[PDB]
Amino acid sequence: VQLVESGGGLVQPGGSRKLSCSASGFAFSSFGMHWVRQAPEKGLEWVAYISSGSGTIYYADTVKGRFTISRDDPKNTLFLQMTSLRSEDTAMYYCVRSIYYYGSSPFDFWGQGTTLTVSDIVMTQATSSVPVTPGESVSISCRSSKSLLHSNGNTYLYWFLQRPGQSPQLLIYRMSNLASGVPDRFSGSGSGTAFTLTISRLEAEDVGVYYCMQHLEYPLTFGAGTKLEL
Amino acid sequence: QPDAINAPVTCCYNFTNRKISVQRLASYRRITSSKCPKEAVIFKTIVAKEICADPKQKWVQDSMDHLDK
Amino acid sequence: GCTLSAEDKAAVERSKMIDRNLREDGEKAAREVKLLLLGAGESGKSTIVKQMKIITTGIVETHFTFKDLHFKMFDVGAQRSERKKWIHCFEGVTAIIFCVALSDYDLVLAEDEEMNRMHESMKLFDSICNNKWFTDTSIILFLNKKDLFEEKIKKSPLTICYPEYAGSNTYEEAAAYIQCQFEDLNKRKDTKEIYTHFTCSTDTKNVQFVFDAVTDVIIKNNLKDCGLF
Amino acid sequence: GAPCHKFDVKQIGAQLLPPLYSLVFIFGFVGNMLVVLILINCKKLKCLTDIYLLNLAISDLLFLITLPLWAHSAANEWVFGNAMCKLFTGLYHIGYFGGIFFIILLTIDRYLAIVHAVFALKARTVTFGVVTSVITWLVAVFASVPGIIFTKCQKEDSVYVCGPYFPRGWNNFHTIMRNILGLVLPLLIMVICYSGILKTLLRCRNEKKRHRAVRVIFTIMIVYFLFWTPYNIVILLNTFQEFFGLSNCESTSQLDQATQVTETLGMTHCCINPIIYAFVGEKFRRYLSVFFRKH
Amino acid sequence: TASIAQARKLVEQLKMEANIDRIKVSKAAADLMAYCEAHAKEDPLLTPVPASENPFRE
Amino acid sequence: SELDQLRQEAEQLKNQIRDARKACADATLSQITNNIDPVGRIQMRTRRTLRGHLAKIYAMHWGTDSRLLVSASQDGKLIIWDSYTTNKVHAIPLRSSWVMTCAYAPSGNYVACGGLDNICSIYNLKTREGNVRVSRELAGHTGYLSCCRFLDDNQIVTSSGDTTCALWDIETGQQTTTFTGHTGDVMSLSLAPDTRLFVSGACDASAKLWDVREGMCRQTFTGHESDINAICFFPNGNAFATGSDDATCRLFDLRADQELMTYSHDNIICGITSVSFSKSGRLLLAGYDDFNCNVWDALKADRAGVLAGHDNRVSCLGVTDDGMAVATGSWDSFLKIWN
Repeated sequence: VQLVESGGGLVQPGGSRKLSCSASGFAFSSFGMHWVRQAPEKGLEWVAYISSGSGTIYYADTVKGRFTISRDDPKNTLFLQMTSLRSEDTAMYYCVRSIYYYGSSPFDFWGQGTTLTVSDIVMTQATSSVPVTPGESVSISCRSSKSLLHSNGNTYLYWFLQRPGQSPQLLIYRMSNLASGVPDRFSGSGSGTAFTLTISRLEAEDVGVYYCMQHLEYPLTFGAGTKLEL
Repeated sequence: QPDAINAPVTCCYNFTNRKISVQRLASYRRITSSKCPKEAVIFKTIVAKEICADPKQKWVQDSMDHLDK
Repeated sequence: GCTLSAEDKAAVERSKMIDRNLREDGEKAAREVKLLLLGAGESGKSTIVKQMKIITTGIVETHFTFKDLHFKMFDVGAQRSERKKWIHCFEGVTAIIFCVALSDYDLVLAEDEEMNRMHESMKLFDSICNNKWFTDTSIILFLNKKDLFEEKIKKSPLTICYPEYAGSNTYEEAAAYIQCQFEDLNKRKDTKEIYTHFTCSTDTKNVQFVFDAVTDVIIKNNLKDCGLF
Repeated sequence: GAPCHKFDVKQIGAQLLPPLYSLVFIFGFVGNMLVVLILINCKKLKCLTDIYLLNLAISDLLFLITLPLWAHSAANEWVFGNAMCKLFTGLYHIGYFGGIFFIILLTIDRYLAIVHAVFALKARTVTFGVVTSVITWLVAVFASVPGIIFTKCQKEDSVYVCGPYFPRGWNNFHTIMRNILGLVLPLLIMVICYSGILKTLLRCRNEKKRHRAVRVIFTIMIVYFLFWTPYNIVILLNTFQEFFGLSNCESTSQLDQATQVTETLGMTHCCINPIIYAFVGEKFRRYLSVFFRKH
Repeated sequence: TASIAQARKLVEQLKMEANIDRIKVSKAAADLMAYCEAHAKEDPLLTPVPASENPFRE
Repeated sequence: SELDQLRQEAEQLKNQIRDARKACADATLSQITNNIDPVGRIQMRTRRTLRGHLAKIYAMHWGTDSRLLVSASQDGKLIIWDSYTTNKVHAIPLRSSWVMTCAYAPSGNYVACGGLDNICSIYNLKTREGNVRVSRELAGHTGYLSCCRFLDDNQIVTSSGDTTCALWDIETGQQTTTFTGHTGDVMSLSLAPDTRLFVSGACDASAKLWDVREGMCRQTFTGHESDINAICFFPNGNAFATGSDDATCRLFDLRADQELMTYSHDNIICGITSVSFSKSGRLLLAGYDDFNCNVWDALKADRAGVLAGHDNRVSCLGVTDDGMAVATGSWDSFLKIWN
């Protein structure tokens, strides 16, 4: 499983730049795809979504009318065409894989992202810095602006880990499930508006910025992020 | 539509008729039905006899003018 | 779609993609012509399988094309466990190609010496033809090894296989009598047409005969669908 | 003293036309409604013939719906609706042309299936049938438009009539177009297709089924000729009325009564179409038996 | 030869099957009656379920 | 001449077994359960209809969460359904279209299928790639595979028409235990709740109880005029039901080695394809060949109800593990969910 984003670089404002992502090692035609942008110090922001059959396309409110997403299935590539670029667009650009059916786990794999430099449900995530000695369990709280408990009993909450120097890794999906390849130390719970990520037996690998994501309705929104120092 | 319902009540196959005096003309019923081969003037006389008239003739035009006014 | 969440609507979209793939695969599968290959073990069906192919145990599938028509031949010879508990799977097949050899009458059956091989092939043909599942399915009969039949018929008369037979020792008369007996075995003469062919060295002729019989079966099926009959 | 056509013909027509229309409406409505219900219950999508038979039944129902209305209109009393007149006329013509065009499509479909079976397997698709049906309904509506445009409601001699008011040229053209669309073209398609169909049927070994098929094909052609051809001949004669046969006062009344009887005959052919197409077929009979056993 | 050994294995199998501690039919009948009566409350196909509890709805 | 004396010894042993069964026959089940009030008229209702198969559907299996369905047809595809939403979750193309059985893993990670190809193919559903992949093809049977069941993720019980039954290990790919002793083609398998026993139904009208760990036949049952098509265990594991082409179901006792009860009707003359029980065990559900399913009172033999609405031969009956619904598949290419 591999995603290689190309392009990037220094673009004068008002210019047009094209991002190409190459997908390898999986069946690209079956997965939906997302673009996520991270500023140098700010949190993750959602940009765009294209379906597996290219039937439905969604954009964030800020990027409407400027960004065009394209899906080339026989070459296994994603193209994002950018016009009318501005200072806020300067960011790191991640391609995100997703799969949608009963029992699936979307947002499972994340790309490496490119650096482009130009010359709604609100998720509350308060405690930015947590000074706890390793070997002790830590709680991380994520308050939502509205109830995420749908009529079918599923609550649409996602917990991500971005350790320094790497892509955001999925940890918890829908708060009752553990992602594949993740140890059982991580766990989570919630009441529908207040949410708790519980991490037991802190190791050196668990240093990073945890993120909280709402998937109930579009546009997809992120939390500010809690930083863990060990 | 059915042609059976569309059967014209009155038609003009031919005219051997001559000119009719202005006083002899009791009534006028123009017929321009599509199912008849010619448009026609039904001069209804005072004796309740309908006389077919050709609308292109000059005296028929003058009679239509006089009856109209 | 208002009550449904985003993941529910994406699941519905995935289901619609699966439905379109199923419909396209069914439309591709419906055009292909399925032929069930039957006969005895010593019938020499491998020879015609070699012929059709040009133009571990289980079902042996043979795919080929002829005049832009795709044929799938299913060989069930490998499994001798049962015939009653799976032949209903083959209910929807265009035709049954049933192969027997004409040199079998001199050779007695290996399992039981008393029983002749051609009579076993006749009981096989009677069971398959009079089966309740195949009341509308046509049979293409192949009579293999005609040259060996000529070499055997000159040395030995047909009286060995048929006790009540009085006829000339001519090759054509003997072959016609065998064909007549196989046709007389049929009990459905108004719903099932039996096509008989004598296997030739030329590959093209046998395939052309199969193509003509399949064309007749498809024309009869279309006539039944239209409602003329 | 010009009046030749009179109310005596109207008296006979008023007395005998509504019950005849009512009988045609009853039998046609029962047969067509039954065919539509069976087709809806059955897998219409699987067979192209089912799709065209359903479209033919829908065209027949659209034709038949207005029969009580025209039966009331026979009395010479007309409801005060101009748009109602332009809607009933449109339904009548759309049903008529839908019946003729879908009969032609069924004939072409049978020819394509029987004569070129291998090509029919690849060629016949549900999408092709839906596209051909939509284009056929569009052609039927477009053909019915000139009748609708000149259709009007007018009162003559204190009697309301829903009638056409074609110009001189359009009235002559409409009869010729009606004859070409309804007589010359369908019979030509039937003879050309059925000759090949019979030639292919000759190859079939089974004697009884072959003879039954030959009798059905000849029955379809003779029924279409006997029902539609006198109506078209009388329409052409009445429309021309000068070149073929003099406009005699006695003869034109007989032509009007013949027009009424042949109108009834051509409308009766619409009623007899579901039997000839659906009921003769063994497959439809099996569907009918399954429907009665299930319900 | 081989069929003699096969019949010997069949006789040995019947000898193994004969020495089993079978019980009275009335005890097993009472046991099946007790199991059917005890779990009647947990059977949605026998006891009807309200629409608020039934996940299959129109 | 030793064969005749050994056959006479076998006849003496069979006479001993018949005398023991006669001695244990103190009372009849129908005589005991007359005090029980009847279940009345059980009127079930179609709630969901699953559409998308084109050819005849031959098998279906429920998952352990009572929401997912594997369905097998002659189209050469397995379809994994969501029962609560009617959505299709997976469509798996098959290498051979002649598939007669399918099973779903209790964990939910694997789906197996097989048929006339004499190969049992096991499919991994949970992958780090968006395609269901063939995990392992098992081979070694000569006859057609009739039923496949999973003891757990790594072990498969597979029965076929070569009269045998094989326990398989996925990782090695080699059959560990071979169960022999049937004299006819084996049609159905029922697996015990504790996964220590299984009962095999075969064409020779004998249903055999097998111990999976030991590998030896421990019990044999008879009393059917015709072939045994389908077999189902009772929930406690001390009885089972057997369906046949004689239009009769039979409830057999595992502990007393005796035919407890016979379910039969005069008008019903057609064969039986599937047999299933309710969660409590009071309703026995059997799918016949006159195009409908009958719900029988298990302890009184009365016909509790009739489920109908298929246009062709009913082939398969699943009952959910929580007992909420019954899924019926047939040769009209439809799956119907009943409540």
